[PDB]
Amino acid sequence: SVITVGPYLRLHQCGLPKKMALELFKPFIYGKLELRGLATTIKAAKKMVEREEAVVWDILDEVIREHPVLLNRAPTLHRLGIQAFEPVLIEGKAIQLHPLVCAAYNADFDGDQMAVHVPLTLEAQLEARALMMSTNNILSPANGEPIIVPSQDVVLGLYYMTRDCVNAKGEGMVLTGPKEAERLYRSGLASLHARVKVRITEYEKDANGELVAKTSLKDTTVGRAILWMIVPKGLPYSIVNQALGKKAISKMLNTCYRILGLKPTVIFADQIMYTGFAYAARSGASVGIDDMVIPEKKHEIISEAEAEVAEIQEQFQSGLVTAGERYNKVIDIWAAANDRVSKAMMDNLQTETVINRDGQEEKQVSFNSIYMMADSGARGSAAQIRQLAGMRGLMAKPDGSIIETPITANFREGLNVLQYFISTHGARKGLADTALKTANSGYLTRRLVDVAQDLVVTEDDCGTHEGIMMTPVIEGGDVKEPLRDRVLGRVTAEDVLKPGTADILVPRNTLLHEQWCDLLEENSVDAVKVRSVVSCDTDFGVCAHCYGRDLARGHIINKGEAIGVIAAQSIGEPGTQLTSSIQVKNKGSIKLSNVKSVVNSSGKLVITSRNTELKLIDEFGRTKESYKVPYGAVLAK
Amino acid sequence: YQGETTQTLQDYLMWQVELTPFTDTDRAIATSIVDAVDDTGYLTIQIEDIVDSIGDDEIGLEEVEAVLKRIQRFDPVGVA
Amino acid sequence: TEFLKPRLVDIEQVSSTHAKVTLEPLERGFGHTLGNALRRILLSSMPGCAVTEVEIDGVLHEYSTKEGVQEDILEILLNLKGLAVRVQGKDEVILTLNKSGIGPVTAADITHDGDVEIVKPQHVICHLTDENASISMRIKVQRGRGYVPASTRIHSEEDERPIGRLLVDACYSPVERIAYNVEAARVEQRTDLDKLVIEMETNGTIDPEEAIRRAATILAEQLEAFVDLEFDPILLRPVDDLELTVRSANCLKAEAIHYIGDLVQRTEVELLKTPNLGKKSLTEIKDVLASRGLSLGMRLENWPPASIA
Amino acid sequence: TEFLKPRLVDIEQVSSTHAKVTLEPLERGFGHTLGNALRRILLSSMPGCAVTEVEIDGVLHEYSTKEGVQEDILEILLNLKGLAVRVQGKDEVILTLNKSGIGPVTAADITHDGDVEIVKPQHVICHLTDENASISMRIKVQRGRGYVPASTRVDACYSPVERIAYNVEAARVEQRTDLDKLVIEMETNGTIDPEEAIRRAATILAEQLEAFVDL
Amino acid sequence: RDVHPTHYGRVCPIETPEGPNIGLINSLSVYAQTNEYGFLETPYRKVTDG
Amino acid sequence: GDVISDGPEAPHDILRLRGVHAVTRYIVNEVQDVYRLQGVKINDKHIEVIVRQMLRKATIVNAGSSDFLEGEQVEYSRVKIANRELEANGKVGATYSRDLLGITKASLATESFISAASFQETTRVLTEAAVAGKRDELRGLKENVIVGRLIPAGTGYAYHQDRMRR
Amino acid sequence: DIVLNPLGVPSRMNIGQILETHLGMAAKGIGDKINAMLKQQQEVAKLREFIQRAYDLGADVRQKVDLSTFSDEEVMRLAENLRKGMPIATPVFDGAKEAEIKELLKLGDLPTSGQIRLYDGRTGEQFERPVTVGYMYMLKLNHLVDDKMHARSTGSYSLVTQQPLGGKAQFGGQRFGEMEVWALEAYGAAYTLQEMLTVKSDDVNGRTKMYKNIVDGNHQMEPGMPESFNVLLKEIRSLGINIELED
Amino acid sequence: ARVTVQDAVEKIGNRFDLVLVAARRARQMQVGGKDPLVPEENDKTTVIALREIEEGLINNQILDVRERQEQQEQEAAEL
Amino acid sequence: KPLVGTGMERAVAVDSGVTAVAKRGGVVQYVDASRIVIKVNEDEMYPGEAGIDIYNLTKYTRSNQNTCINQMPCVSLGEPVERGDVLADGPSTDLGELALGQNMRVAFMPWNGYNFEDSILVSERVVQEDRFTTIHIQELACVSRDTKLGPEEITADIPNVGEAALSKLDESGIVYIGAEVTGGDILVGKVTPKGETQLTPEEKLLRAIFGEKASDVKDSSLRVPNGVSGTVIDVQVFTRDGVEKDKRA
Ligand SMILES: [Mg+2]
Ligand SMILES: [Zn+2]
Repeated sequence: SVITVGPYLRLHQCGLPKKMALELFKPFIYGKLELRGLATTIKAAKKMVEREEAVVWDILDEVIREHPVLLNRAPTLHRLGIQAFEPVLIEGKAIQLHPLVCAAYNADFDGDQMAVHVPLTLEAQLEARALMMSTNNILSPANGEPIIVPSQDVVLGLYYMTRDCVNAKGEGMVLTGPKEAERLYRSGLASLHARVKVRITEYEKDANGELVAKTSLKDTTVGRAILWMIVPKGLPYSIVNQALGKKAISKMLNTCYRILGLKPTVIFADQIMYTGFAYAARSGASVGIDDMVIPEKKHEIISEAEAEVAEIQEQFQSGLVTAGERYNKVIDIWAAANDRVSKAMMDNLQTETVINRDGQEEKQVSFNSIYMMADSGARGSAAQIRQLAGMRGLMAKPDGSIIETPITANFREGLNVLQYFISTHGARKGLADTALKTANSGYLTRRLVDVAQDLVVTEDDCGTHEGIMMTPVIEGGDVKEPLRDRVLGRVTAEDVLKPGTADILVPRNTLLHEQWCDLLEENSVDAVKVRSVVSCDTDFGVCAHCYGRDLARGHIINKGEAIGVIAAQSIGEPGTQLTSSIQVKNKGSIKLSNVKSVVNSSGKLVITSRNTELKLIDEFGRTKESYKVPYGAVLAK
Repeated sequence: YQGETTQTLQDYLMWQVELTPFTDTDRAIATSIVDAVDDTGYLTIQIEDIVDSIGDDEIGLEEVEAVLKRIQRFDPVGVA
Repeated sequence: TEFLKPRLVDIEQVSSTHAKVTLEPLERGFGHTLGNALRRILLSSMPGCAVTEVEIDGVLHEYSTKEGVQEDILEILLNLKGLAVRVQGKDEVILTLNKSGIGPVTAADITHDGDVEIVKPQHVICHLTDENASISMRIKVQRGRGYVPASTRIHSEEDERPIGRLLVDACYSPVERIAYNVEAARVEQRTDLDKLVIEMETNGTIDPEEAIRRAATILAEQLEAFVDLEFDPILLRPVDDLELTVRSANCLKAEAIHYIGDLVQRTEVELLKTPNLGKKSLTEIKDVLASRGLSLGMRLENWPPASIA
Repeated sequence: TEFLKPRLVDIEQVSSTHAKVTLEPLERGFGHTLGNALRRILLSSMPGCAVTEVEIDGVLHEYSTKEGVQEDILEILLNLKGLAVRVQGKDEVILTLNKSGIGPVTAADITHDGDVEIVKPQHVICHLTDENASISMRIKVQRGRGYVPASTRVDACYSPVERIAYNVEAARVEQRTDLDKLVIEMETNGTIDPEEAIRRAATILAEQLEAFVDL
Repeated sequence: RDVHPTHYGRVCPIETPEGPNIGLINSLSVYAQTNEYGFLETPYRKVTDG
Repeated sequence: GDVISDGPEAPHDILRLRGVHAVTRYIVNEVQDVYRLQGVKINDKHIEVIVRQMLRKATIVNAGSSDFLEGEQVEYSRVKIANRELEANGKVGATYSRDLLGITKASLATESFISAASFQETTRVLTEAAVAGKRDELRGLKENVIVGRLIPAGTGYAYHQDRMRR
Repeated sequence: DIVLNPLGVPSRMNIGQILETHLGMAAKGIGDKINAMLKQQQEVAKLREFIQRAYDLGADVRQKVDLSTFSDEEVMRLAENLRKGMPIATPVFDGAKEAEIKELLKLGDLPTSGQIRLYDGRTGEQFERPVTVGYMYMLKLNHLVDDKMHARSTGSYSLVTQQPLGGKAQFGGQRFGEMEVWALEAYGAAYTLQEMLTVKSDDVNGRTKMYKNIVDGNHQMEPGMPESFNVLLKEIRSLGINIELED
Repeated sequence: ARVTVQDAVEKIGNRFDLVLVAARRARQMQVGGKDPLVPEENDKTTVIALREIEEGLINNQILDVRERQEQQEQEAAEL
Repeated sequence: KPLVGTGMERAVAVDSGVTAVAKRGGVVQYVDASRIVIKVNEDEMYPGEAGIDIYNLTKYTRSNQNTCINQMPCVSLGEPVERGDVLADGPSTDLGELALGQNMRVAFMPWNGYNFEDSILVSERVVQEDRFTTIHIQELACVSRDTKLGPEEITADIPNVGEAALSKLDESGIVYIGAEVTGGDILVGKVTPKGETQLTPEEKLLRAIFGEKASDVKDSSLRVPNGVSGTVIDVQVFTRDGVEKDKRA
């Protein structure tokens, strides 16, 4: 049946139709009826459930209460594509899904349908609530990051909650605690987003397995002081002071889970959903046609960039330039205009707020709606805001040859008959390609699960000393992915060393969690030999002390879990999204790694060997910026 | 590529004997009755003739009446 | 100090449909607190009456068309859903409509009954296109509260034996909207007290005073409760009722069998083990017990009676 | 025309000053109106008492340095507001703070007045530093009426209510489909428990209707 | 499946089914007309000089 | 290994001429160069298991157990040389060479003849298996999924670890 | 009438639904005034002038305004049809524009922003910031839930391979695919998949022997072997191939 | 209800053997050989077993000795 | 009609037969919810036979989508009309303008999360006013007879059912026009023979006390499909030439 919103549901429950549930559980309802003596034999029992006598709906309420069910979408990619919830009888023909797990199924509410299943045998009833439940998978098997992270309407709420205008009611005042903060907001006196200073209590468990208290006067806003009551216990107050983007709301949940355990992150995430929808409504957020402002300087930019193509065209008429360099000149001088207008509207929709407090004036980030929608990470991106205000871009022909006559207009101004027809190509080829990547993605994950499958954790510890050497990629200017992300969730193959040796910070095979990892962050160590699934000693499958930890849970992987299926699934799920002179930006100490050289006349450096890696070492000691230097260079250092 | 689907006639009556406890020994007696049920719904065998089919001396001819009535009482009422 | 009180002030009538009311003496911020409750309860709970069962002369179902009217039978039914009516002593009344000849059928053509208030005499039910045609119908009016669709009333059943009865939707809503505003009230007195001005919209079947009265009445009742703070297994009859042979009935009483309630869940071997029974008596109890429903088995819980207690 | 009267089956209180109460059944649309109305009558006007003003010993002002309590005069001006003080038939009182030493100044260290009752002996007004740390002052708590801020004339928080929330949930009465389950969650400052505060707060709403409804 | 510049004024560039067949259907134009032989016609206005 | 010309590098040359710990870094780092530039977060471990499966078949360079050139499971030979060091022959152990196969080429290696009727052409598998007189013992998942018994992966592992002796 | 999400528009990049609403607020507004002006039953002349102004609006084209025919008895019906709303034609690329929409909003009474103040009916307070309101055209497709939603406990099965039937549509039940089996393989769920492809559907005896359990209250299974595998054996056995079951 | 079963895996490892223990125990209840070691909340025999898993008074190690002791009780039935 | 259209709605609704066009014009004679009769003027009318314009509007008929197609007359009465104009309005056509649906008041705001993604929040006023409601028509047909054991008769007697089923079936055995029909009801009674079952002493007793049709015969009936409901509106019968029907036909 069709799926609708569950905003009133707890993370562990979902809605189900009454008349559908009467049929689904019918064999249970029979026995439960004749067990209470409501019906003599089976024939009278079904004769009652056919009449839908009012006594049987309560019997159903009994057998459906703690008995879990199974939902699922039409496409299934990652293992989280099927999640079991607890049934809640709802009057209607439509099924209701929880919004937090909605990001898992990739379920839009635009008319998709969901399948329900009943775990009949007792062992299945247990496996549905144990490993198939919601709370038990909060972390995608693809990456240990939260899969429950609020999507759009809710993060619009927390974003509107944490903000500060330069001036508002309750400015520069002190309150005793959060209860007086919300007590101040619900009275129509204090402003939601306003500059305040309130006293709160931020606990920290940084002692050994024991929560320690603390208190202070923290600089914050009314909205952030209200948002703190949601944060459980030992989390610090430094997490709730910020604009609260859809990103910064993630690390909050991840930290909560890896600190307080599973339950506080569950009830906590749910509470975040409730308050976020709450104040997301009370915010009165909307979008107008005037909420998208066009730069006043656009027409002049259009006339200038269109005035350069007249020069290049006249040069093509005068014989100076040629078609090869003029076709490439007009496209560049036209694209620079799109960049200019992008920066113009990004300036005029961002910091343009001109607002007065006490004395003359001050400027801040704008309260414009659509801007906040893009800034909070709720829905829409700065690319789309660019197309919706300034010139949307340039379009090509069926082959993909970019036309020298870009799209000057936008969606705010009426498009002409040419621009729509020229955009039809890009639209149609986009739809066709993105429609093809579905069959490509399934065709991929199918092969990948075909080759892996039977690979399953078999032995706990195979006792091997072999493992890969993990290092950050350090691409170009700065590292693309750091050591922490390629390390966390795994187990070392050998003890590494501090600056002083003979001291063992990591003793041979040990899981690296937030403790050992941040401990390595205390030191400068950039490399460790991790145990890898490819280096595993044991035969016929992998080992938990090799495969590492990462799963829906932050604990080390258990024995007898099939890794290949979930790995291939994790690769196949994100298949739809698929389509000079060197210097250093930051200061450091230039260090040449594994090079032979020689001094030229009268003296300077010239490279002899082939492989040359120029590594930047700043005053910290981290090996930082790497530029591969060719053969026979001239080094001024 | 399908010309086929399921149907239930006396199979419906057999749904009775599996769920309703006859224990083991009487269920076989009830299964011997449903075969004798005509399309019209009445037994072709004599009540002593099904007694011959079971080939047991523990039926007593009284026990067969005990089970024959109980399968009569499942809908359709009056059957067999 | 505890001195603040509301009381009613002038009622401004504008039209027959809608009107305005005002409340002079409200305390600090209390005009908004009690106002939204007045809008809510005034909209939701608004006792009234509307059309329920419409019978027509020759019309079997609502999807046909009666010769002599330009509106489809369904459209006439929906036109009856907007008829304003006010009764007094009857909870339901059966009206009667008769008319002939060309021209629209006004809401005045009904037969006047003991309580008939038609506040819309010119209301359009449907036009008559033919010189000789007459729609002889019976419009039914009942009293209710809230919104009661015609589909949800089929659970009561009792059927409807008439094949021509068209169940329409129950409006039961004298109020199509209510809007309030609180402005600074100058009554001197003193610095500030506040006032409420309600523009409440009515179809015309309800007086503003009675409405805005009963709403606050229901509020007060909920506040009253606020201030201070079937199971029958089918057959239990005596085991003696089943009339078991002669001697076999005593054997069950020897173990003190209470009715059939414990006799059902007794296993075939459990009865075998009872002293002085025999397999033949077991075939007898199986026969007589199995004559009526069930047989030895299944299971249940508790009992209303105790053992001779 | 008959109406649904609610039956409250549960009062579950958290610790002492906190209470979570459930209510049902309600007519459709009747949960949010009772919860909202009662919420506003509880929040914006609750009879009570709080701290209108306090004299200063070392200085005359609200901004200056102490010296025996490291917190400023504004930081201590907070803890004063969070001091729950109930009074007998006496309509006004000015208490004085008599204590000194290296140990802090609690709500027990104050003077014991006859008709004044402090519900928190454990309350902390401020923490006293070394040697004498001479600290004495006078604090006047006027009648709580609604909420009167400081800009209207020490912030006095009168209404005992520290929180007001009504979370409506689904409710079922047999064949009835949709009902409102009205759950009120409220915690006070200790002057009065949430139960009776909800009682009188509702009773004000009842008295606002005294001129209109006929029984 | 893709769109051709000749579709202008004849084959609707926008309205087409979405699914296994994209651009294999498309649609007609408001003013479009069937050509004499097999082709499509588009209405145009004759501009002689200015 | 070195730059003898520009352009990409075939994973076969990186596996043989360089090593396993090299080719794995090349594969996972390249595919992560794709997914990561798109904003996709895939932990390296998954790609490491998919790479691990591509290394199964290995061609021997030596003798003392089986023929010289046999491409065979690295586990099949590893158990034989690990069993051939102590006892047996004093040391006859044949050094192998771990080879490099594609995804569809590696998935072609399946002991199960029933699971061989699924993701590959059924006619060919039934013909070759039938004429070869092969015997499928079930074991691995797909066959046990088709045959309607517990899966030797998840909770059902507790069934197959205890049943192996029985 | 309908509350919709703001965040849908800036993502989907459909801004027409933002204009069709705004102009709607104008197009309805005029009507809301016309009705009111007819609700006061004025003389034929005042409504005549106001309707003249309504079809004039911004300078140019191409209006061809009223008063051509009789403006009393002939144009009176043009009022009754306008008291609901004011039908307006917005040609594809020839349609309205910003200052046109605002200029028509000035006519009855409306702000340029196309946004007003709203009050929550559950509270009575005010929503901070404005709210974009208007009259948008909604379309009801035929996907209706009543035709879609389905439930199957025990239906008729297939003959050749004993299996549930042809769809969500009667009488069958949802097809639990190979990808769903992969999702179950990922999780450690074993009896779940076992009952899925054995006792739930495929097995001939296991379904009934299970049904006699579910009603009894003992949740267990006697799985046996799927029947369609027993079919595959005979289908291979129809060739020159022999396939047996050993051990 | 049972929201998060984390307390269970937090005691017994492997997280799958948890299903076998709570399932076997839930069998001991649903088909009655025994009684709940923890009060019933009206929850089903599925949840009571997990409640026993959390409290640590039911696991794979205890049920063995329970079963064996009842075996020796049946050998002690001579009377 | 759409508040914001393109102006092409008239060019759509008229260009298809969903509307009611005019062969000619002049004052309408008889306007009803069923038929429309026009008096043709002289300049358009042909000399012979004179004549008037007779129009019969299709009322509540099926469609390929199981929808309802129906015509609503838009002319008041006694009114001049011009040739090439719409006399009536079919489904989804408002006075010549194409109306695919309805419009209403919309507001873009987060509501506490019932508007998430494309989910839509609708006021109770909408479902109360009965605007988005639709009318579905389904065609359930029954034909058999002609068995090697003799023909099958349609109802007129249907043994094995009591009084209630036969109550809502007409004396002919067809269902009455209009009804409350749901679940397993009997739309048309359908019988079928088996024949010359040896009577034996027993069947004479069977044929004596009940005797029914005489009911020697099975029950072939078409019944309402379970989980489906509606109201019977129109019934068609096609009787193969050479075989009469009692009344209904
Ligand atoms: Mg979608
Ligand atoms: Zn290993």
